[PDB]
Amino acid sequence: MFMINILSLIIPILLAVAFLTLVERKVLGYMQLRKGPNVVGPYGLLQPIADALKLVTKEPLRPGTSSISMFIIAPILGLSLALTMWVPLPMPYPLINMNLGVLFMLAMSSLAVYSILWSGWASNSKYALIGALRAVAQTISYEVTLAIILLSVLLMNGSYTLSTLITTQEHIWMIFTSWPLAMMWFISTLAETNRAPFDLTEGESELVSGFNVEYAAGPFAMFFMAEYANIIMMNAFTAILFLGASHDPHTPELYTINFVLKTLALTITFLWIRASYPRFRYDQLMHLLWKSFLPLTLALCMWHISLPIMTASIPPQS
Amino acid sequence: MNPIIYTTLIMTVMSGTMLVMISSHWLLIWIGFEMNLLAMIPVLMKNFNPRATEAATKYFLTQATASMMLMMAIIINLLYSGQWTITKMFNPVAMTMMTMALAMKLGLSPFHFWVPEVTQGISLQAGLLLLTWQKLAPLSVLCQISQSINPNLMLTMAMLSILIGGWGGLNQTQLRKIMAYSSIAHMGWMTAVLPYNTTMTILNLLIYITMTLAMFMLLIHSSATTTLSLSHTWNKMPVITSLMMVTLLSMGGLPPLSGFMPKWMIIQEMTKNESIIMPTLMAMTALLNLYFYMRLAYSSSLTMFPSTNNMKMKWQFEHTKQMKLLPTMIVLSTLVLPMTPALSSLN
Amino acid sequence: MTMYIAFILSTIFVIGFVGFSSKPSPIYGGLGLIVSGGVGCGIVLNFGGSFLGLMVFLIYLGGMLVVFGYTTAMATEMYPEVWVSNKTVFGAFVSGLMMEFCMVYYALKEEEVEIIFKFNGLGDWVIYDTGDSGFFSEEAMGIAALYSYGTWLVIVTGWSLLIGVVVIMEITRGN
Amino acid sequence: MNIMLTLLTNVTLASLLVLIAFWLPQLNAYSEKTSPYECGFDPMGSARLPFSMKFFLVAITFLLFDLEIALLLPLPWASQTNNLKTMLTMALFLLILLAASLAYEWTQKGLEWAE
Amino acid sequence: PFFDVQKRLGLDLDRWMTIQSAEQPHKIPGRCHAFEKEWIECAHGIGGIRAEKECKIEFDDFVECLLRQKTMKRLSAIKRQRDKLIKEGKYTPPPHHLG
Amino acid sequence: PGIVELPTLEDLKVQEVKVSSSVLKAAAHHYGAQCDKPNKEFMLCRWEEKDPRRCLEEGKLVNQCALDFFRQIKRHCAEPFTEYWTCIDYSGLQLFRHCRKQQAKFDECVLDKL
Amino acid sequence: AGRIASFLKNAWAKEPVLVASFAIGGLAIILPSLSPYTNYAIRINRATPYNYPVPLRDDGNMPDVPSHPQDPQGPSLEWLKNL
Amino acid sequence: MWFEILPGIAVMAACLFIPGMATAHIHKFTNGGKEKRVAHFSYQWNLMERDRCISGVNRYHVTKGLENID
Amino acid sequence: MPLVYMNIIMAFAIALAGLLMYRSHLMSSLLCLEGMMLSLFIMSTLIILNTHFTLANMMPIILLVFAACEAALGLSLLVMVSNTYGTDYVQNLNLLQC
Ligand SMILES: COC1=C(OC)C(=O)C(C/C=C(\C)CC/C=C(\C)CC/C=C(/C)CC/C=C(/C)CC/C=C(\C)CC/C=C(\C)CC/C=C(\C)CC/C=C(\C)CC/C=C(\C)CCC=C(C)C)=C(C)C1=O
Repeated sequence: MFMINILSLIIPILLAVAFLTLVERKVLGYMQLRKGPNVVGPYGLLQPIADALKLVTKEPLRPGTSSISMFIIAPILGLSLALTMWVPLPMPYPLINMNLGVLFMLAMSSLAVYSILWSGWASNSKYALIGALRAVAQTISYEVTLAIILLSVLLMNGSYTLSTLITTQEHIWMIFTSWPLAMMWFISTLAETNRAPFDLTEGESELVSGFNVEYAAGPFAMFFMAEYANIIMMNAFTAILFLGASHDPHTPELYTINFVLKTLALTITFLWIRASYPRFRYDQLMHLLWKSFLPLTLALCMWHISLPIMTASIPPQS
Repeated sequence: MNPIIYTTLIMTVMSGTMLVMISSHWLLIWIGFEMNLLAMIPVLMKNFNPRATEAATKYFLTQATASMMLMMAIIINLLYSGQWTITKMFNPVAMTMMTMALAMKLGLSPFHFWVPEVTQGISLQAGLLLLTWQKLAPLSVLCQISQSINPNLMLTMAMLSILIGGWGGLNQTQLRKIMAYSSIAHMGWMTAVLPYNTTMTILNLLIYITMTLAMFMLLIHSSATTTLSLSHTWNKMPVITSLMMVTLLSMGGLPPLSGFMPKWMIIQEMTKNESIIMPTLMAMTALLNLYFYMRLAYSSSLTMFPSTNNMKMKWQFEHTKQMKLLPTMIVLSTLVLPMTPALSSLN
Repeated sequence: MTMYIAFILSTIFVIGFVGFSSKPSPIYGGLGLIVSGGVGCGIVLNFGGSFLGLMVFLIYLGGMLVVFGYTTAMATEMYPEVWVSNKTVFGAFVSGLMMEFCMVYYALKEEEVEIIFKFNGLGDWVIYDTGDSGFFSEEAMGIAALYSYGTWLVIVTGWSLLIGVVVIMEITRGN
Repeated sequence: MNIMLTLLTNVTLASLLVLIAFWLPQLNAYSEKTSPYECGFDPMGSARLPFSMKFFLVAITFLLFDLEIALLLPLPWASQTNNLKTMLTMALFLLILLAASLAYEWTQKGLEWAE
Repeated sequence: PFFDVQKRLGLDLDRWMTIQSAEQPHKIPGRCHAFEKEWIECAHGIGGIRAEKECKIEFDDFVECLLRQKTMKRLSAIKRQRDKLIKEGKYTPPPHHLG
Repeated sequence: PGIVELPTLEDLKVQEVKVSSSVLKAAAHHYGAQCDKPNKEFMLCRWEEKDPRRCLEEGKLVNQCALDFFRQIKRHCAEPFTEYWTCIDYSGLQLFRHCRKQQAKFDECVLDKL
Repeated sequence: AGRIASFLKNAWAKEPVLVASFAIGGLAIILPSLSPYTNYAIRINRATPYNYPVPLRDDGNMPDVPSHPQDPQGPSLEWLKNL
Repeated sequence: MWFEILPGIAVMAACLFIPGMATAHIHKFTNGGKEKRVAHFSYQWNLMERDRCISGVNRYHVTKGLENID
Repeated sequence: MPLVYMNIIMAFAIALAGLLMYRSHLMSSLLCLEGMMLSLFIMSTLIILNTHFTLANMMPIILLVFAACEAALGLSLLVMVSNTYGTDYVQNLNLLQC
């Protein structure tokens, strides 16, 4: 009973991103007064399947100047990294009870960017190399704030174990004690996953592509499903870390229902901001983090090292 | 480079070397080397000439390789001993790995083809700081670990340094290049006596520091970098080059100038250890060092060289820079032989 | 088969180590380092060093990212090399694979290798020690004491890294 | 065991999707369908020549700053000590130099992106 | 130390990590705590020259505990001889070492 | 360079107490107070002698005193204890925080009956 | 006052983030010395028994060391319950 | 209208609900009802190993109460 | 001294050999430089974890702190040599032969 457990995670995950593409357009359309897909099946409940099946039957082709090996492995890197990252998430009981679950997700999420430029570099295209070089410095600069924000919040945890967030915010939501860090955490998640106040990684307006430059039916599907899966989690990680929920040890279903609802609400907000703001220019999104987010990031860090000491509220290590 | 950053950059170098000479933990010694390397690379390329970039580069790969080998030799010593203290190395391979690991920092054996052109490319100011200060740290480590040193390897390290340093200097015109080979020659002299009496290499270090200092800031005052450019200084500054004779003679060890004190005192110590053939050898091959010293002496003011008519208004102007301890450094670099027994202060 | 993953993981570490040490194109060198770096994190994790394992994972990944981020910036070749490409890199590569595969063969067939030091093949599971750790992981408390027992190391490390930002700008500024 | 089985399943699942990606859709290709995309007209010849960006200075400071976050990572277990005064002073000390490095990097052009 | 400022200035900078039997956090002893404790207590103030000849077995026990060079060699011979003896068929492992 | 005097197998044949970890975790505080004397003596032998081969008998006394503690609990408060340790065992982390009510039954039972 | 107030107001207008960050950064250092619960944090960390309280041999003349865990003499941390 | 959006959420919410329910139930099923014991530290693992040895059937979750001793 | 020690020690040798055989690239040279750092970090981690040298578990961390510090220095030096000479092959900087 572990292969069943793993396949009880992989299939629901890929189906979650599957219909997230439907709740994207059907939400995007309604926010821009459109109606979204409602033709393929009732209320569009079959449109992504029609999209997916086409994207595994229309002619794929490697670029003539491609690097075959790196061109093929990049979708492998994107998809496997996205799936493997959901592993330590503590939905009532986590699938894999890592002692350092937080550090694990930081490490692999820092790896999901090797896919974007290995794809860009191997594609041997001018828009590919531009988009690849845009994205790398975009993510790592946004990664410095990602690491410190996680540390400052988790100083009240006493450990990096994801299961302990359930116990930590048992009575009080964590956001009520770290809301200033919550704002930059949400923005950074918008930036690591490349949603659209900082979707410059794709850069469709100015770079036409960059998530998947010449990538076709299969590899394009991966680089999409590898980033829409990150959309659902980076809000599941936000939900688990900031907005805790009651967890009865005898009936975990209530926690799973509550946990799913918070991810759904957060994911809608990811789609909500996506159609309410313009595109950050490159220097602006770098200036926002290196010149406005980081100074507040370090300052609130020093606050959260001192805060438990001044209030004698050092959390238990175990 | 702004003046304030330059000072803190220097202080980091002195702190890095100081960390090496006070720490008892191997990791801290490695850290002191790492800080020394890190704060020095910007110093070399202070003026940003094209030459300095690869001059600083050749510094970096050589010393980083030396630092990494030093770290590895430390690790094996920890593996076989479980100790970080600088007492001795309990694995012969660990020691036989550090000698070259420290040697490339010192630049003694064929781990020396970095010293000449790193001196050449960089300015004269950092050249002085490179050839004098950067040797206290690696030598200090060698002095502490002097107990468990393979004498066969360490002696060969120095013997190779004296031969190459003397031989290489005979075919150099750029004053910085001849200084580097001459410094390499003195490298072997200090390191040859290392296994026997560590007090002696400290004495030779102190004398060599004064020699290299006094020689260099004389070159700074002369504002010369090649033999021909130095030649004209007789027309403008006769006393500087006349003083340069005595320092050149002292640097060659020609007594009763102070430069003999190391060469003399060292030879006395090793003959106490029944080493006779080798002491005779560096006595012989110190002469090729003396050769290009005299050629420098011949070309500077022992024979006045053709001048340049653009020197009139040069004589109309005096130096504004203010080298200090230069009058002092010449005194220690020329006449301290009557105070030879003062080496016991180091002991 | 699950006898002891230490050798298998360290073997991929060496084969990945062979790769970028053969001087490929710099971008392909990053891949060769990353596989070794990732599996190296696996080796330390298997030995109980959970924090240090993921520690080298996160830092290096960011470290090598800016490495080959730089190579495509100003160190790229107009016709990049590959694992096969030139015979020199081909020769340097295949030399590494045949070398390591010779030592492991020399390692696993007598179990009394005496190159430089002594190396006897009996299983890295053996050197483990019997004993509990209470309610704390030993490695985590060891690196936690840096702020209590290692105040001297914090000062020298902090000052050096601060100087590290000074040199980087000062070197790269120019003119 | 558990962690490696999960790692294996993900890469097999990803690789299988590639295999059905490049084999299930059959190919009718030529030399013009493999041409690099340049928004229509012919490329002038690029995508591998040195494309020098400007944030190299801040790209490399990220590497320096990423080492700061490595140094201050063990803080959750550092608070469980008996000498918090020393721990607090040192913990803020690393943050101060991290702030100081950023501030000095800021003042001397630094974060500004070269033109 | 070359110039021992720690001894003169009377403070500690790195004389807390240089050995395994020092005050570790929360009194977590090292593997070879006793072996090195005897070795250091053996050669304390005796000098390096006398230490390398007198406190020799204490170092050998400590260095062995660090690597288990001989002990693992002993185990290697036990398994190899057991393997050939079992393979030939002289004797078979007793039921306690099967389950 | 000598011999190793491993004790007789017979000496390592004392009664082996058989209760699951949750049972011991439930007894915990009450066990610690009412069984400290043999416990402290045995570990002092462990710390002083630094050799379990010289302290087997003190280990035996712990087992015998552990049995008497558990023999008394069955005779008097077997049911509430069985209710309590079952409630601890369900939790994956065995926290006393979730079974206060069953604890309240247990301690009052041994207070007014043992 | 005039020089300082003009500077603070001007910075509060152009660069609100920097004057903000310098505030919490400033408070993060100076209150922990002033606040009186810092000693409690030391006591809580000290009172946590990770290791065994190894018994010490009773040769008599140790009145303060208890002979049983329930004995009144010894370090009592009832303050934790009240706190 | 906006309520037509909800079917997009519902088929995702149920899909995201499965991993939480499946993992919770599989652990209970594979450990005899009780939650899977977590061992974040060696001491927790030591209890688990002693449970495996004591149970006889080599099952850590199979627990023996007072009735094992007598 | 089991075979894992052989693997990473022999690994560091090829890092030493790889560095000392500059073929045509400074960037690939720096790769081998940071390569050495893996084996040293990994071996050091194995040592102080096996020996339970808990207070010395900080040593691999401090290695990494001074590790990337050199790595930054190498690329920063590589910035100008490639900037003002075009490429990074270590053959075009022989102007200091005289
Ligand atoms: C600028 O900004 C931008 C964005 O955003 C910021 C964007 O978003 C976008 C994106 C654009 C839009 C949203 C606009 C509209 C476009 C779309 C909606 C495109 C749609 C794209 C798709 C890819 C469609 C997705 C839809 C669906 C329905 C996907 C459905 C999924 C599947 C069919 C697959 C599901 C998974 C399955 C079936 C897995 C099956 C697995 C198994 C059977 C088990 C496998 C494993 C094992 C057997 C393991 C055991 C095996 C072992 C051990 C083998 C061992 C072997 C050995 C050798 C040892 C753009 C362009 C953009 O410009």
